[PDB]
Amino acid sequence: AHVQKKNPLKNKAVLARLNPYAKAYKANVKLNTGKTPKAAGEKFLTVLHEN
Amino acid sequence: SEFQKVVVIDAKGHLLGRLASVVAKQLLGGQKVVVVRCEELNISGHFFRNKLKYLAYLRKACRYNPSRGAFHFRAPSRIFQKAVRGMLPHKTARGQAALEHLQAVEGIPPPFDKQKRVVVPAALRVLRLKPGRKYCTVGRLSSEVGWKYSDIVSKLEERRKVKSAAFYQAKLAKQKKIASAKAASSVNGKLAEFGY
Amino acid sequence: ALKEYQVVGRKVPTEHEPVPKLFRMRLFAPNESVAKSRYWYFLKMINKVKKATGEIVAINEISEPKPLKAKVFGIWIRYDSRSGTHNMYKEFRDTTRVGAVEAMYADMAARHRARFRSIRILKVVEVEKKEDVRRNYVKQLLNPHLKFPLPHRRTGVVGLAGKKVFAPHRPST
Amino acid sequence: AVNIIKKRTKPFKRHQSDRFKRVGESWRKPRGIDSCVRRRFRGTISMPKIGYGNNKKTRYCMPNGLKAFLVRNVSDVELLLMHNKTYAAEIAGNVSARKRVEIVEKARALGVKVTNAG
Amino acid sequence: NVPKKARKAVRPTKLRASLAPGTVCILLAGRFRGKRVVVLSQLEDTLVVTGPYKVNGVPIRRVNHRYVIATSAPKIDVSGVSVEKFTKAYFAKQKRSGPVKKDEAFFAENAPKNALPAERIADQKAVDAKLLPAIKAIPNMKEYLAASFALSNGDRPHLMKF
Amino acid sequence: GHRLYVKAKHLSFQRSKHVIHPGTSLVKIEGCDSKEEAQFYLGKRICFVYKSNKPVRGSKIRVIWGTVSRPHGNSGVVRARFTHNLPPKTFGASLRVMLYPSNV
Amino acid sequence: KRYVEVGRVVLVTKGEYTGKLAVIVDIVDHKRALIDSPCSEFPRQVIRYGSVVLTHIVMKLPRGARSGIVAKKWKAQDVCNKWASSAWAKKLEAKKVRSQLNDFDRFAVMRLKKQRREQVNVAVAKALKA
RNA sequence: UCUAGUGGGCCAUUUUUGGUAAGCAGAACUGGCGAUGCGGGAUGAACCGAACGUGAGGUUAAGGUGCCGGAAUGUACGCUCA
RNA sequence: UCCGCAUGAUUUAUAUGUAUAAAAAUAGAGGUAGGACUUGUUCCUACUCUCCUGUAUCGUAGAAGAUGGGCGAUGGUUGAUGAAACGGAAGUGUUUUAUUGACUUGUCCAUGAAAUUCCAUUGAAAUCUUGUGCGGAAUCGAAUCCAUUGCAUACGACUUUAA
Ligand SMILES: [Mg+2]
Ligand SMILES: [Mg+2]
Repeated sequence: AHVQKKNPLKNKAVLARLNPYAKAYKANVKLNTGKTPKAAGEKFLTVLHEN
Repeated sequence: SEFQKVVVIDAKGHLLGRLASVVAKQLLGGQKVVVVRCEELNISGHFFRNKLKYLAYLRKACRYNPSRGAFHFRAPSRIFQKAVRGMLPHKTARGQAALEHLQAVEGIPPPFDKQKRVVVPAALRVLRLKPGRKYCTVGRLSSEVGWKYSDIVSKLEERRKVKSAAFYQAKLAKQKKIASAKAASSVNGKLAEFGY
Repeated sequence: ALKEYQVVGRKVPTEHEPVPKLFRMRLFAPNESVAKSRYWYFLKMINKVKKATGEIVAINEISEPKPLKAKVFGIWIRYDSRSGTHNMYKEFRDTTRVGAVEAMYADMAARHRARFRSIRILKVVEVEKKEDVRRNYVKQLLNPHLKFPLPHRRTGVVGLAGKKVFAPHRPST
Repeated sequence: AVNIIKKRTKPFKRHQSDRFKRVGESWRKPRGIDSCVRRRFRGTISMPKIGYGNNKKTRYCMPNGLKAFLVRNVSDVELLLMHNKTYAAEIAGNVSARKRVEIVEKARALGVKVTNAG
Repeated sequence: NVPKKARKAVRPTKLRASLAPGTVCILLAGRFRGKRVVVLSQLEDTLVVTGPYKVNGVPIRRVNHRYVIATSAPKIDVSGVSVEKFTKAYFAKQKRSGPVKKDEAFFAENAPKNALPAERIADQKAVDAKLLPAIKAIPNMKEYLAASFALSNGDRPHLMKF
Repeated sequence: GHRLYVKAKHLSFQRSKHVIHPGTSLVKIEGCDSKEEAQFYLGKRICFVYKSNKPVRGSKIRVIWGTVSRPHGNSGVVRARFTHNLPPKTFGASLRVMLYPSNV
Repeated sequence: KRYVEVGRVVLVTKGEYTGKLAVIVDIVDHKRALIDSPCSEFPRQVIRYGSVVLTHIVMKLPRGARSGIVAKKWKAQDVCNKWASSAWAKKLEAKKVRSQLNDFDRFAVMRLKKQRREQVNVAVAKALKA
């Protein structure tokens, strides 16, 4: 048993043997679908630019 | 990208050691090198300092038998050859064979004055020395440490330059007639669209 | 590559003072780790606080508001020489405060053999008026009709034919 | 008997046996207090060690994959009846020319390879 | 002792896009090295090329996809060519394992039409006749296919556009 | 009949200051002056062609073949492995780099 | 003849903008200058003098002029056409065309050069006949 | 449980005492050499790096990359003429 | 010993187009018939050709390059000789002329190359000595030993003489 280690990060079949969730894993979800406000603030910017 | 069998280098205006290191590497890669006009080589630094360096070299002699001692060659092409030899593993067969593929001469003797002569930009004085930095010419250094042939080389070089000017003038005229018969050709239009 | 950070930290609250004061510095460091280390270095010589008894509450990289506008930067520094300590003022023309600061460090290395550890930057200010410029070599760059030839470089031959050992002709300026 | 690799084919000659005829070539471990060979200075000769041991599968095998079994008579050759693909017969030097012929014949009958035929 | 069965399925080769049928290719190795030929079809590992025989003397033959340079010259229409006949079996030598006697005196018989069978000089003419009209359409193409490729002084293949 | 290979020079074995590794040769390819341009020649067949004194199959031409393995340094030199390690007397001798395993 | 000044047009030689026209809009110091170009993919930037070469075109541009003003005055003058109608730019354009010739094109140039040679040698001899 | 060798040490960092000083003598701490090859410091017991079965490939340390010599006659800003 | 009819072998061959001769400055005339006249520290004439070094220029298509033609100039390459001229720094090379060969892809057709049916290679030619049939006769040497000398000398060596 186990004559040769296979990197799951390269061998996709081995990555399926471990981690059954990989098939359904969804990367790159878009969450900036809204108006995207700006959160800087008046106090923050006057502190930022001192000196 | 220079893989040619033999290259002829016009040593005029080159810095001794920088030209020596380039030539030595080329020899070790299997290139035959001719260096002409070794009397016109330059060494950075003022004349007196470079003269003192040769005089200190001239002191080094075998105490018990100077005929064994370091052999101090005075001619400009021998000064260059010493610089190249010092940058080769000359006590090995590989270094000796490299050194034998170099031919350094004063002036431009007759085999080479009808051949193309190139330069080495990595070793050119005008590119490498800051303007206003004092420098000396090897021919002058050689003449004050015993080299005898500054005058005959100079006279032969003026004679060679007269002939070369005549050769150049004849070649200028021939190329002009070819260029006139070239710009008047109807095939120039289709060559333009190709960048020619 | 230096960057500018604002660092805000404080003494950790204790029973004696439960509202310690917040102190801010602008610091030029290659990364945030060095910026925080420099913060504690400068705070230790003013306040009875260490890293063990203090905390960093904020760190923000400050980018240059007008990186396309040529400015004059006056920098006050304090530095240690082999024999003593001095304060000196230098002026640099740049488009970023980081660029001026990097120019200053190189300048102190070249002219005084001053290493990074021996220099404290007291202040970096963008000088606005022409007469406030204290170095003539800098205010001559503020002339509208400023002209000079290209500085002496070692010429330029593309990238490839500059790798060629042999050239058919001598160069021409 | 498949893919026979030798880790080394040079024999490990004794230090300085090239310089003194009284010093035989057969390997001896240098034990000198200053020995450059024992200390393994660069450019000195190598010393035998267990790391040079060959693959247990192919150890002792001749290039053809067989192992040379010494035989002194016909009955020694008969020992290699079932072991035809693992052992070759090497006829002993002190076996007579008559007996050698009978051995070569018996090996040929059994299909046993003979290393020193002729 | 029996071996295990390897887990190595045979999947088709994916040739690079530059080797589409109708591409002009430069041959890099073999007796026809330096010759510009015309790609007829993609076999599994090789390209069935002709580089028409009447133009440069290269007949219908295979060439490994690694041993050609695919030129970006204008494509030669090979649409009207029956390339479904040039199989592996078409180009394969007759099995000479066993009953043979390798020696001299067989070069005389194995060379001329005494060796070249019929229907091979015939389909060679057939594909040629379907390619000359397309070759003649493009100016300089026939001269280009006839000329041999060579490297001249100053040529740097890693920089040249082919 | 004309040239279908790039000129090259056998410069040295792979080495440190005092230790040589003759299994790998350093090869300078004409016209190849950076590690980025060296990527084109990786995998290319390279040959050392020389003349001996005894003919083999009627010919006195002998060849030792190899393959370009990886770039070497910054200036377009490459590492090459030959089927038989090249002899050291060929330092500075000519080599031929072919186009044979082509991807263009 | 050629000097670093505001309005001086430069040709970038090193970096990702190699071979592009630009104008000095502000002189930061004796090593660097802020440059600009109407071209969309060329951004206003600070560049070292060693990265560019000076052309002979000098524009009437005010110091520190922004991107919109530079673009307008660039088109008001003939700068794009002024550079292009020059032996320098024509030689670079010919080099750029020559870089992109495929094998078929190199064969075409060789054939055309052969034809030119025959005419050139004939025309030379006939001139000599007088 | 039985028994061997050993009972001349030496070098460095750091803390020291004696001495005019010492490639000196005596102590403290740790790492070493002795018993340690290898890459580096041109050279070298102890310094830097790293401690070693026989090999293939990859990548590094300390240290380098004009030529000798594997590796940029690399980039940026200055200083310096002896 | 020279040519020769022609047999083998080597290398130019470290070849693989391994083609390319101004000189000098670099805040400069780089010069390009360099133009423009009067041959001069002067031209506003030629002024953006300069700065991309050669990524250039010259050559480069044909069984390692075959066999036949219609057009087009009247040229180009090479080879053998002619009489030469110029070459002494190491000239051994450069240029031109009269006869005579070979080729010419400047442009357009015809025949042909295959099975060496997927890479593991070198292609011819001349150049110089050597084995040999010799026609043609041979234009032709010297040094050393043994001797001799005393300008020389331990021995060699040296200076002499010599048939
Ligand atoms: Mg053994
Ligand atoms: Mg190197």
